[PDB]
Amino acid sequence: DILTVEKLYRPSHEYGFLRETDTVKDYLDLVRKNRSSRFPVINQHQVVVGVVTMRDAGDKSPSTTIDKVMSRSLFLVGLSTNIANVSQRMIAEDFEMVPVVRSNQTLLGVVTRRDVMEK
Ligand SMILES: [Cl-]
Ligand code: NA
Repeated sequence: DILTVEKLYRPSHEYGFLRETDTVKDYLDLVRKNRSSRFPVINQHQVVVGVVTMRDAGDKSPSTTIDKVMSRSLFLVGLSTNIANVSQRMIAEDFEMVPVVRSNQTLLGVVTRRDVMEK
C-alpha cells in the first residue's frame, strides 16, 4: 500500500506535546489552547516515555509532574508505517492518537483517528 504515516501525521508543535517535567496545570492549559486531550510525553532526550490523557490527569493535583500521572505508550509508528495497519489497531484497541517516532524512539508528532479514518 502507498498510503503511509508520513502523508497524514501532525508534527509535534502543531498537535501538542508535553515534557515529563511539565505539570498537570501545563497539560490542562494545553488542552484549552489546542482543543485536544491526548498528548505524547517526552523526556530530556526527546524520547517518548508515555502518553497523557484526561483520564490520567483530570483529577490530579495541578502541581504534579506529568511523569507521575502519564500512561504507558506501547503503540508507536514511523513515517514508513502503512496507514491500513494503523487503522486496524486504532479500531481494534480504540485509540484516538498514536505517537510517530524516529528509529531511536524520539518524537516526530502524532497521527489522529479522524485523519486516518477520513483518509
Ligand atoms: Cl488514544
Ligand atoms: Na488542535
